[PDB]
This record gives sequence, C-alpha cells and structure tokens, in this order.
Amino acid sequence: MRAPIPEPKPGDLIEIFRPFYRHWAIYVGDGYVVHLAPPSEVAGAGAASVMSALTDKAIVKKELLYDVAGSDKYQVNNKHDDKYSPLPCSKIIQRAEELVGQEVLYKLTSENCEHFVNELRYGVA
Repeated sequence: MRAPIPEPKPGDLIEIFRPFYRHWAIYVGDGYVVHLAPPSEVAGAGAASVMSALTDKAIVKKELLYDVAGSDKYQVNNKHDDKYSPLPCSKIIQRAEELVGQEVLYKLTSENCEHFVNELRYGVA
C-alpha cells in the first residue's frame, strides 16, 4: 500500500534495497532524490559498454524517489546522524543538486554510492 514519508526531511540519506544488493540516494525535495545511476544520459543503450552490461562508470542523476524505490524497497539511513551532521539541510541539498549531471569513472557499487552521498551529508565520504 502507498503511504507518505512524513519522518524524513530533504537532506536525509536514503538507501534503496535491490533484488540481491542495495544502493544509496539523498532526499532533495518532497518526492525527489539525487543518486548515482548507470550511464543513461550519454548513450542510446547501444554506444557504450552498458550494451555489454559490463562497465565501470556511473553518472550523478536526480529522479523521483518512487521510481528509484522500484528497485525493490528503500529506507532512510543517515549513517552517522548519531555522531555528526556538520552541514545544514540547505547546503546538503545545494551540494547534491550542484553535482547532478557529471559522469564518474567508477561503477555505482553500494560502496561508491555510499562514499559520494556521505560527501554530501557530512562534507566528506
């Protein structure tokens, strides 16, 4: 059953459970997230190694949370809100949205997405 997400606030870390692993994102508005994605704004799924389903690249992207949640499941998980949050929500969101549209030359593993997104919430991975 669909439901709101009234506890989280823009600037919070989201995790995205996938069928056999997980992924990471950050909430940036009342429905949207910034996250790493496969190379999907550069090639028609037929002009990069994405066609071979074997690549070691990603892109920083923005999407509706409920599309990203289509992976399998999701949770809010500010991994160190128990210890730190040196940046206000405004700056966290501003960094997230400043960094959309670039490519990165590493795969979107759980570790690489966690690394990038922690750089937004806490200034450093």
